[PDB]
Amino acid sequence: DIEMTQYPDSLAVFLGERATVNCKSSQSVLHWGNDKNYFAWYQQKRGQAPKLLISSSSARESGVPDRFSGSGSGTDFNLTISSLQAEDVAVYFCQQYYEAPYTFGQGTRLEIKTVAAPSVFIFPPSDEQLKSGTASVVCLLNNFYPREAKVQWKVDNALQSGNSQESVTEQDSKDSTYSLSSTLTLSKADYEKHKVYACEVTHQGLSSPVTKSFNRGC
Amino acid sequence: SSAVRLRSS
Amino acid sequence: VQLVQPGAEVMQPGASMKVPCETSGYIFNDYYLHWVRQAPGLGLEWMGWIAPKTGVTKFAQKFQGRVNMTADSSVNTSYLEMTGLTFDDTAVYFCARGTYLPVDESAAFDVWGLGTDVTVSSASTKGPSVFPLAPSSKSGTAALGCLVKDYFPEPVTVSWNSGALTSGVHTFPAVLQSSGLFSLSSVVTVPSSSLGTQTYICNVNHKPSNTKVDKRVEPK
Ligand SMILES: *[C@@H]1O[C@H](CO)[C@@H](O)[C@H](O)[C@H]1NC(C)=O
Ligand SMILES: *[C@@H]1O[C@H](CO)[C@@H](O)[C@H](O)[C@H]1NC(C)=O
Ligand SMILES: *[C@@H]1O[C@H](CO)[C@@H](O)[C@H](O)[C@H]1NC(C)=O
Repeated sequence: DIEMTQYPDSLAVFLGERATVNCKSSQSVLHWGNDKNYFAWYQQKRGQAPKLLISSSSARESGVPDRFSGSGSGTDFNLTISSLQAEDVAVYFCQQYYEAPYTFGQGTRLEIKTVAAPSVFIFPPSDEQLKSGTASVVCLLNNFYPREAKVQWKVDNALQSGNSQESVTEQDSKDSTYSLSSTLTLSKADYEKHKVYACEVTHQGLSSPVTKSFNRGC
Repeated sequence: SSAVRLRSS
Repeated sequence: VQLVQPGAEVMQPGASMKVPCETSGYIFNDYYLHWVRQAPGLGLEWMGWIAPKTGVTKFAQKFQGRVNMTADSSVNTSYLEMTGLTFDDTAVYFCARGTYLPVDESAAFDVWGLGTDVTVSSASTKGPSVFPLAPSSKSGTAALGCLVKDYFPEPVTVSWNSGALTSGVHTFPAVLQSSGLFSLSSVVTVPSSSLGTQTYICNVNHKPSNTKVDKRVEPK
């Protein structure tokens, strides 16, 4: 199989600036017969199908704006955006269609902006939910950049592990931040054996980690 | 030998 | 010129699936179709192609002996069949158009289906419980929201105040719990000053169970 690898995994660029994605193939996709590279680039936005941008290494599809261009031959290709626009935030994929199996790599492109600290909130389980035997504790990290954050749960100052799950918004269209929701799930019986419920946050925007917490009983 | 890469080859 | 696919299919572990791709706006027989799948938050994986005119196929080695690709030109549709489904087959299945057969030069995939979201699960259809995330007795701006728990399948939609409140709204992607049911949160940031004043309702819609819930979120 022809293995495709993209560099980097994740690219942050300021609006109006140049962005370049690299792809390497483990074998040449240049055909001696016509001197053509059987190499494509695709754009995929969150929740949509891939869109073909570039085929034959460098031929733009109809309607792809000319800020997009492709370069390389054989095993080494770049996709370049001369000037990043907001509509260009997406995941970009390479593909070889030189021989089956017709393999892809993977590359995430976001707007770069200044570092922003998360606003942190903690939510105890509702009375409604406790009546049904489960306790969800939610921690919210609102409007931070960059995307990397660490949430740590603690219950009477004991570090929790394996009993939480989190998810992260797409980049906000108005301020280019991310938000994050973490849920800690316990049995009501387990919830009711502890006092202190704490959400601890570590982020590049914070000078030290931020903790939010409540005592069971409100 | 083909001038082009052929899907069914 | 397009490829039409159904939005979603839910199958059981160990069962078979059949995902269609109906062609529009061109001659069904004249192009190769490809299947490419994408597990939640991951890459694109090429599965195989079919030349619908002749039914000749080629599959990636890892799918050999559990997939088939077939074509019925009478409905302009081509089908992906796969057996022995597992959790690892949960993914979106896209069909895409490649090579023009009369010339047969290998080509990139210019036209894609929207994809069929296939969930492998033995869970039953279930509407969500909606719990309040009450604004805390501190704060500037306050956070509040809705916890939408224990539904199956995806998706649910959330709106605040019947669509009048959109500024400072964050509806998170859902997470699959070990129960096999989904959970998500929707939060908004609001002026602290408005907490005793302004009503906040999250409007939840889970189409699969025909569940609508309006939940008022007040200070506790
Ligand atoms: C692609 O981009 C890098 C800069 O990231 C450059 O130095 C490299 O030589 C370029 N290669 C091709 C294949 O166009
Ligand atoms: C199949 O496709 C062609 C042209 O796109 C058309 O003439 C034919 O009716 C289509 N539909 C059916 C139901 O065969
Ligand atoms: C795939 O379907 C075609 C048409 O029904 C059939 O002739 C073929 O043998 C099928 N199964 C496999 C694995 O090829």
